[PDB]
Amino acid sequence: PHLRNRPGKGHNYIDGMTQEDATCKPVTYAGACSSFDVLLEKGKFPLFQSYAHHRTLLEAVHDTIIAKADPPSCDLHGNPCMKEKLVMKTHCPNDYQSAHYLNNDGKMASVKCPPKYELTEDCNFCRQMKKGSYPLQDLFCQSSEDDGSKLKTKMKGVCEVGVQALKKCDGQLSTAHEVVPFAVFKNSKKVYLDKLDLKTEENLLPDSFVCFEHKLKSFDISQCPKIGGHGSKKCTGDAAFCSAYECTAANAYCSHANGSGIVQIQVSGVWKKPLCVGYERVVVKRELS
Ligand SMILES: [Au+]
Ligand SMILES: [Au+]
Ligand SMILES: [Au+]
Ligand SMILES: [Au+]
Ligand SMILES: [Au+]
Repeated sequence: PHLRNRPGKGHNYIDGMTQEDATCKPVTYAGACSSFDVLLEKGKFPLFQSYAHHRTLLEAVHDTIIAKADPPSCDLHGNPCMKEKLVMKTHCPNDYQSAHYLNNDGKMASVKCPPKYELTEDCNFCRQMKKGSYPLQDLFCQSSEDDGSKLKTKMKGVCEVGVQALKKCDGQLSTAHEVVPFAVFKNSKKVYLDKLDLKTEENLLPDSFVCFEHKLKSFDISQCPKIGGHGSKKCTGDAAFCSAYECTAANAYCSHANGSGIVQIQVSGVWKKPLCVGYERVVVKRELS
């Protein structure tokens, strides 16, 4: 229902493809947004839909939360950028020429193709037959100030995960395409995990609200007066809204988004506030004996 009104600003456009951004940036209830509406089909991206009113990878990038890699794009024996992409097993639909993902360093990298050249299904090459990036991995993002300087990937008897060789091993091994949970913190690289311990801490911050749900349009909650605040508009809402912001009865209606709040992860017993958290099918070599 109220899932297509994004938090923050709501830009779901890639810096490369800026053509169709009248409806894809800033989203709202329009319909035409190739980089966002592909996250809303039930069954696809099960993690993002679970935390729907958080930010996608593109939104965090242009909400300045997540940075971009020094080769922000990569064309198509091949470029050294591909080493990271070849370890993850993804599936791009047809008629896509770009696709974004979270780098090893925690930045957002893209995979670009010439204009009429679409991406292969595996998203590793360019072939022939819209204007928007297909999110490769299922994730959501949030603004966080937790330091991840010491946090690294530690997994149960795993020799290599993704592009990360945790330990040097010459033993009898086991290779598989496994979907591994990962998270990104401020001063940390990607941290792959064995189990995914996500817990939300709900609150009353402006990102926990969806607005203009009566008479559809998106409203900026910033325009609503808080109690005693200055305002410049006249909002109304649920009990949660009318506890922090002053209400009447009616320039907009503001409710609370279920699950919206600061979400912490557990990494090796410690609980830290991550920037992004997601799922990724990568090559995993586990030790035996
Ligand atoms: Au933007
Ligand atoms: Au959420
Ligand atoms: Au080659
Ligand atoms: Au492109
Ligand atoms: Au396999």
